[PDB]
Amino acid sequence: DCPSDWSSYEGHCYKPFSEPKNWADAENFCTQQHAGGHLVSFQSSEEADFVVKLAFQTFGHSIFWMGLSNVWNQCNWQWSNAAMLRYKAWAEESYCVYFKSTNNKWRSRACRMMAQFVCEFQA
Amino acid sequence: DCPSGWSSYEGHCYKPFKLYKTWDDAERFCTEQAKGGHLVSIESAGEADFVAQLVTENIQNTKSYVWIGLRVQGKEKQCSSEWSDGSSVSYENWIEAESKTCLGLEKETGFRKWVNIYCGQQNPFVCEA
Ligand SMILES: [Ca+2]
Ligand SMILES: [Ca+2]
Repeated sequence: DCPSDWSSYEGHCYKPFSEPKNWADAENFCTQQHAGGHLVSFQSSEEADFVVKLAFQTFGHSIFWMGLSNVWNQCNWQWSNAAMLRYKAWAEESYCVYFKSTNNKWRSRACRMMAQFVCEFQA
Repeated sequence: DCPSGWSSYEGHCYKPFKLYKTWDDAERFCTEQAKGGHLVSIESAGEADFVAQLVTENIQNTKSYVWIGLRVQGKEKQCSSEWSDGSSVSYENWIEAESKTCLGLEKETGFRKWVNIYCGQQNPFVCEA
């Protein structure tokens, strides 16, 4: 059963917010929303759809964060001449996945930016 | 001193090409342009300023990126093992254009910065030998 402010799906509680916060902060914020809170993790298409229909009906149309960050940061990066990554000139330090109320698609925005978000916990 | 049309900087030759190819294709195209050729590798500050002067002085005629040799040599559309709650990320629905795994350069940033871009793009490039 979930707080009166949360929506229930398969033994989990999802609640979307509207205070644009960076990735780290929006993930900070979620742990303080309920014992075991964190940003939204989509373990499936069904769960992901439910969350999408949910963010829609509420705030109608905007971009929400998700439980993925430092996505490509630990990928194996090397130049095509076989050289290792040493010098750096990245325009953005890290990327964070985020979705938007229109569809269940994973997008990527620089982490240190701002967007809405959906928090979740279980039971 | 380099072949006709290549520019030199610290014992290497560079050639800006105004062909719109995918990363995979601009890379294959560079190997077959000189002995041991590849897409430019920016491994130093001076080297980067030089590639920027070059790209600016040569490519800048139709708004876009300029490929560079850096790429996640792998098949992971993302490489972050888990979600914030500590679960394994094993379900996906990425927009392909949205997994920005190849890098580029651009005028917006005076061709001095690496921008995460979609590998299926078709942009010019700089080869190096
Ligand atoms: Ca989940
Ligand atoms: Ca080089």
